[PDB]
Amino acid sequence: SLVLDQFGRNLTQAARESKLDPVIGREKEIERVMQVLSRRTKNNPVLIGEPGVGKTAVVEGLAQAIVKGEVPETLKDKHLYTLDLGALVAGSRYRGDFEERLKKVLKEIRTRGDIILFIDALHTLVGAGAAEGAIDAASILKPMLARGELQTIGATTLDEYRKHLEKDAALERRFQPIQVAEPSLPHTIEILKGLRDRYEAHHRVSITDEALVQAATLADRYISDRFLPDKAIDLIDEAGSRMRIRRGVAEVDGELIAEVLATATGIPVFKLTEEESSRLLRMEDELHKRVIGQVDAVKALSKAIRRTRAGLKDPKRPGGSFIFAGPSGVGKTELSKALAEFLFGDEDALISLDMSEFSEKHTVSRLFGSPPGYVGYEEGGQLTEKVRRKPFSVVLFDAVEKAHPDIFNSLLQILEDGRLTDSQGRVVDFKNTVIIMTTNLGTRDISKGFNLGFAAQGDTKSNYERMKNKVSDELKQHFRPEFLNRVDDVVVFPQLSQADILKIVDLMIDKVDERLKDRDMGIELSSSAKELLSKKGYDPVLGARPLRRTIQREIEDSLSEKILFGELRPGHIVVVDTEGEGETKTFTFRGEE
Amino acid sequence: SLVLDQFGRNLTQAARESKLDPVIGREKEIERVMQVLSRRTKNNPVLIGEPGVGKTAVVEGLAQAIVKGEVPETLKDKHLYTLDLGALVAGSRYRGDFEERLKKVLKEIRTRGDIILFIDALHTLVGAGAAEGAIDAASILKPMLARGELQTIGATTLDEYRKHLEKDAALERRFQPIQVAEPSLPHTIEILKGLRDRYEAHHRVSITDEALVQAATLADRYISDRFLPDKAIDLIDEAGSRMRIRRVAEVDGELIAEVLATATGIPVFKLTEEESSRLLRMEDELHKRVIGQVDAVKALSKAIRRTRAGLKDPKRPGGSFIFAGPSGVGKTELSKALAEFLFGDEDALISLDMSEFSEKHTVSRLFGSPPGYVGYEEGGQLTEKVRRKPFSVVLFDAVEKAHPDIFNSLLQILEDGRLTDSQGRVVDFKNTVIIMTTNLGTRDISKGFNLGFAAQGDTKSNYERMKNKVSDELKQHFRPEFLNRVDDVVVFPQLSQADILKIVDLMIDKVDERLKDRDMGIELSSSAKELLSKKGYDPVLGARPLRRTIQREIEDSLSEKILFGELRPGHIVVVDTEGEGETKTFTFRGEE
Ligand SMILES: Nc1ncnc2c1ncn2[C@@H]1O[C@H](COP(=O)(O)OP(=O)(O)OP(=O)(O)O)[C@@H](O)[C@H]1O
Ligand SMILES: Nc1ncnc2c1ncn2[C@@H]1O[C@H](COP(=O)(O)OP(=O)(O)OP(=O)(O)O)[C@@H](O)[C@H]1O
Ligand SMILES: Nc1ncnc2c1ncn2[C@@H]1O[C@H](COP(=O)(O)OP(=O)(O)O)[C@@H](O)[C@H]1O
Ligand SMILES: Nc1ncnc2c1ncn2[C@@H]1O[C@H](COP(=O)(O)OP(=O)(O)O)[C@@H](O)[C@H]1O
Ligand SMILES: [Mg+2]
Repeated sequence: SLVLDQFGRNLTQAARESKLDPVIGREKEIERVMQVLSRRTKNNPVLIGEPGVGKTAVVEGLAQAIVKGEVPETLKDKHLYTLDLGALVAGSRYRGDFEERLKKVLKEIRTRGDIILFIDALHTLVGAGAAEGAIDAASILKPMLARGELQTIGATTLDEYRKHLEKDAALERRFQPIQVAEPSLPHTIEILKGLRDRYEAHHRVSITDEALVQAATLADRYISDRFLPDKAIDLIDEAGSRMRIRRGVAEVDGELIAEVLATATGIPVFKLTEEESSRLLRMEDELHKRVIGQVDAVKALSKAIRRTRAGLKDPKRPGGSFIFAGPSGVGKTELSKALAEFLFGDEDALISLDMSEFSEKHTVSRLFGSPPGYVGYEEGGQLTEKVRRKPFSVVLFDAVEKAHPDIFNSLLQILEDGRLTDSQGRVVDFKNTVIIMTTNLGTRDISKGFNLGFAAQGDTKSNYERMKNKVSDELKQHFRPEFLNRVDDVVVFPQLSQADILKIVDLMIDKVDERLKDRDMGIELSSSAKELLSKKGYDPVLGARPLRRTIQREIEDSLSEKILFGELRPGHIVVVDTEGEGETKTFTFRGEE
Repeated sequence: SLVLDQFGRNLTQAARESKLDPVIGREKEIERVMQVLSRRTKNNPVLIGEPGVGKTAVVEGLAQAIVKGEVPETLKDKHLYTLDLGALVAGSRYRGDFEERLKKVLKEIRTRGDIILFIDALHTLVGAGAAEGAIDAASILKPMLARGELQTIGATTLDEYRKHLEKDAALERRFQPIQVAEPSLPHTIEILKGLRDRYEAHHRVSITDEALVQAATLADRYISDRFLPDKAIDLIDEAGSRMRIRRVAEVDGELIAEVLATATGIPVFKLTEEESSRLLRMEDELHKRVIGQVDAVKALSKAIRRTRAGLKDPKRPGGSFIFAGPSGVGKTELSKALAEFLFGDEDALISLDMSEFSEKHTVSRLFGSPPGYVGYEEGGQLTEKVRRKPFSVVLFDAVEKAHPDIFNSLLQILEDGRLTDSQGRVVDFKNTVIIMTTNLGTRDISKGFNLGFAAQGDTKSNYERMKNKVSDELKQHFRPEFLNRVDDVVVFPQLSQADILKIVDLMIDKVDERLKDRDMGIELSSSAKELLSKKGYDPVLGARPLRRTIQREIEDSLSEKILFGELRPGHIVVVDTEGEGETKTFTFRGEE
């Protein structure tokens, strides 16, 4: 076994002292392993599973069973060697030397006879035909496997196995797949409890069950790039290392696990703990902080989302469905961005789609995709692709009233069944998404008093009272009552206020100041300048959106030339004062030390 | 230990003898790696970064912390050595001779039990089997690596690590990645303050703190191929060497700037009074070539001054501009003038055509070959070109004819200036000028005189209405999360009359250069220029037909006269108009 020792590791004597692992809850797969191994022919098991799943745990459990336990005939005292293809290429200046030692080791097995082999992730000795320079030593074992002289067990991943191993007929014929899936939360709890003994033996730690539960929950929630039964081990080992490095027996709690996860990635503690009810209450000010002034809108949205987050509804419909009725330049997009930022921590967690160009018939195809064999099949629909990229996001529908009704049908199954099927055949889930439909229906009379012809002065307070009823009736008459029944809430955006414009301009000015402080520049605005920018930068058919260009045209353009001229030196504060009256008012800059 | 000394080096004794550079501002990295090594599983830490950032520096910091005694138990105080692969490979004529030495070394290090090994470029030790003639000696280390009786620390880059260590699962269960990052400006300044004593002693020179900070800043902002701790130290060494080779020697800001000016060429100047002064009248310089569009160049100048004075956000590049004019009226020439003005030459505007970047897989080769792609060497072109010439202009022609997903990459271009291509290594676009030229801004205006008798005309609302049309068309045709993240959309209308005369002057100057190549010259009267302007004016076709008109009416006659022999070297041709009305013709007189 010298060649085996050079390019592999034996398992039977290692498990004879049993210094590998205590197997937890993997009896059925191991029994199936013996079942497949006992076959006269086709006795080449392969375990398909993700890297997080403990497929090697099954193999070492088999080794432990062979060492001690119930083992049927033709399987007792079978020496099991794991082979690493990354080591077999040792000293391979040219390709032939690889196969020479390959034949030497295989004749070593044939002389040995009582050998069971375990392979690595596979599809590197047989799937090497798609690479340049890699060793394609595939048919090396085919005659010996066909003659039944050698028995081996492999392991792969399901998708890659289907995309390589299902191609060649000989490989798929002489290999029996065995499915290993991700263990659930309780199973990981018993696994952690079983490994806690060895972890406390190695790391001088005292581990509590609540700490293990918190570790598993945090690993499942805040980590998704890895699979379940490894990240808990990583967290507990890192916590043990961090406590031992700090070190007249110490203990670990859930606080240490949360701190470890935060240090790995994420904000320190806080959100990693359980504060949901208090998390919702502090949300109210946060929304009223991001958008300056909605009162009823934010209140209704908050009440709806607090209601829906208290778990009562089954996971068959999305978290929330809202219809934002209001004119442009009010802040519906800003409110949606703020809600997404609070709920998921990312600004880009919003998916914005405009329905003004979805009016005709066939355009709706690009919202789903195309049938196979036609243009635009490689890329799916915008909605389906963007949703399947980010399962936790907020869907936004701009100008819904202009969209063609057919998509509403799919919207129906979005709002009732909570899932959709794309043209590629996959399934996209909308359970964790919140759907918002922005609309401007009924705001034309509110925004513009004159509609077409001879109008009187009228009033402006009745709409201020019954805007919600007006928009509800307008949506009921314009659209199908069933769809309005499916949707959950309606939120109406009233007109802006001058003081709100003052807060907006204050935010823009101090955003400028916090970055211009690098040169130690202070910016001061007079109240006259505030009102002048408010009047110039506001427009009823545009709202507060022209302000971003207005201040840039007014302040930044003059500031740039004033700085570049040299009249202003680092370490000064500029105060803005308006010179003139009415349209002749001009912003002027006064420098102070 | 003869085996260690013959084929490896000692850092603990060297740290005890104090023969290496001091370590400053790397406490977090060393704490992280030394707590990683204490893990029960995956206890073999591997450092992932780029060369010259301080991998050896943090390793020496670990060795120093070990030798000084400010370390805890659980390896307490022991020996950390490094393996020199050059000594191992040398003296091994055959593979059997090579492997028998490695196994002996590993057996000794395992038997002593108080030795921790360090290697550099770990990718070679584990991934040499994909190429012929390279020894992949991982089998020497793999068994006892998996057995947990051998501990090693590795240094590797992110490309090699991603392509070698993430692929194999077996080692991925044993190596823990730790990221090491390039230090900030204060940390680099502290490193230079640490190394100044040694470099002054060796070079017999003196260096000022102002020189240190200026060198760090210029290395940060004017060099992209290298890294801050890797480039500033080398540039300081080169400046000291120049000062010593010139002849107490002292170096100032002028020397520490001129050394880079000589090294990288293209003597771009620092923030100077002349540089700011020329920007206040640069519109006139841009009008020396571009004629007939003052509002567009004024907007461009406003944007450039805003982003140059230090008023625009640092998150954006030097500028993002969308040109959506018709054909043959602007663009291209404007970009050339801007490049010549800004980056002191015409070699800028590396330029790309988007129309051939239409298929999805084409988008692949513009930004790096994916793993498994046949011919992996076929990486990105834009990334490499920008990397090699960071101070150039990027100009994409016909952005309409392009695959949509390429426009995704542009989001990382403007939002961050960072592309971090997989095998393209560092892709930093820093402060560059990005110009997207498209032909979707073409409407019917000159023909448009409205249905009706009418009697009126306005030339003011043109820019605002064209801006509205172009903005609406772009918003309808394309997503807004990229349209909002752009500096400006510079749109200009068709060239107007009374601008043709300057264009005629420029083209006549070019023709005059062509004649002067053969020792000749050309000059025209105002009547000839106005006749050419009248004959070659096309409202919608732009200034292109003017060149054809000159070609038909001017140098065809010149060519036939030269061939006939009437015109000879050392002559000047005078062009006049003869006749009246539409019957005016050109007359050529050759004089000495
Ligand atoms: N109430 C508000 N709170 C914060 N910002 C606002 C508000 N109203 C307008 N803005 C500003 O206006 C710009 C975007 O316009 P806004 O958020 O009003 O659009 P919207 O009304 O949601 O859009 P739509 O035109 O689709 O109705 C941003 O600069 C944003 O800061
Ligand atoms: N305003 C101008 N000033 C100077 N030259 C001009 C001007 N307008 C057009 N030209 C000349 O017209 C020719 C074509 O100009 P240019 O290459 O800039 O056009 P373009 O609009 O970018 O091209 P395309 O036809 O691909 O849209 C050049 O010879 C250029 O010098
Ligand atoms: N049923 C189980 N009982 C005990 N430990 C387990 C079990 N399943 C997984 N593990 C542990 O999870 C860890 C990671 O699984 P591993 O076998 O490395 O997966 P893979 O083989 O895909 O890399 C192993 O070290 C193992 O100890
Ligand atoms: N953070 C740092 N602390 C101490 N020295 C540093 C640091 N960063 C860079 N250096 C110095 O830069 C020089 C080159 O760095 P180098 O060791 O080649 O980096 P790497 O190990 O990443 O290749 C070294 O001599 C080192 O002294
Ligand atoms: Mg052009």
